Amino acid sequence: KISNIFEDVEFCVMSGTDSQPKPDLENRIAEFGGYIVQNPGPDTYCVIAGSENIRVKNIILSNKHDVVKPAWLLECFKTKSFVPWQPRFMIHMCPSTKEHFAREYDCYGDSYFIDTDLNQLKEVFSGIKNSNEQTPEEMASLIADLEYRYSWDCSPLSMFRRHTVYLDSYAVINDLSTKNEGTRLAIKALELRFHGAKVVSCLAEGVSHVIIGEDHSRVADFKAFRRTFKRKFKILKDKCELQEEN
Amino acid sequence: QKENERLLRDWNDVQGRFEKCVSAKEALETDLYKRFILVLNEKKTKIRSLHNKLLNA
Amino acid sequence: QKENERLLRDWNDVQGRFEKCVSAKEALETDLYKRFILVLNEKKTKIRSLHNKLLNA
Repeated sequence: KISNIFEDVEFCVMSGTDSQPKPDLENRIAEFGGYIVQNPGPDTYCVIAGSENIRVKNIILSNKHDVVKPAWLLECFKTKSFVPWQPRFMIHMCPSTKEHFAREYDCYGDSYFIDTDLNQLKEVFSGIKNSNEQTPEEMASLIADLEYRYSWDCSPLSMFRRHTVYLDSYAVINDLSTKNEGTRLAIKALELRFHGAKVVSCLAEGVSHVIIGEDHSRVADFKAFRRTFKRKFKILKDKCELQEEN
Repeated sequence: QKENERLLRDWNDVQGRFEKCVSAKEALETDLYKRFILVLNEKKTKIRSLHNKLLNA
Repeated sequence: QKENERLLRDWNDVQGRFEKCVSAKEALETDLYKRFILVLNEKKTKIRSLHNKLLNA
């Protein structure tokens, strides 16, 4: 009607009780000139879904339709526009819609007509579950390597993470024996958390530079490591601290 | 003695405070890195593949 | 006093580290966001590269 877009595309207005009631939605749809039904049909291209219950389970098992959240309909109402289909107001979907989303990226939503922005990326990252499931060391090293391939070492703090830099944390390579409640080994152990430098607790063979931590008493230990290794250990005097490289 | 006892607890509290907030930082940071690389690795995968079906035409 | 001097330096190091790590997370989250949208765009450019050249044969 006034929308001129609500024509065609049978709408299954039966689940819109999230916070708004049922009738107002279909009254506004009819004002906009939209189709009304409360059951799946051959012309029913989309089915709205508010609260989630056994009918959603049926449409999941009987995959005749999809799940459409009322936010898209509210956006269409307030803007007088046909908002496209993106994976934020989908829960259940048809397989044909699954390869429709395969056009986007795979199923996450990568519109080739509308570029990615802060909102899309931030909210899909918030929505998508955790990927931190395996050992942090190997995954962080892979992140480091792909960063070095693309020169992505741009963290505001650069002392421990993935920035092709390594910081020693032990006086001798042991079970924190030389710490003995009074050296700076515990602080160095606690320092590997949120900075930027390739995550290696000890014995980094991929970095030729040796940096000296806050423990300046390891200079004899550093020289012993230099004698026992093939890496050149040099004493100090991009980290905004006494730890630096010349 | 009393002042060192409190700041030893304060050091342990801030160690707990530093660890608890930061543990959610890398876990989210390494989530974004891993959620993205699968998109990165596979987007260019069809890019180099579909480019091969170009030169046939 | 040596333990306290360590602990005072311990507390100050973590207190200085706690402040900068919480602040850097807000930047790093946006930093993660910047490097991914450009990649999605740069992949989209080579998606846009293939669409117009498969238009013709």
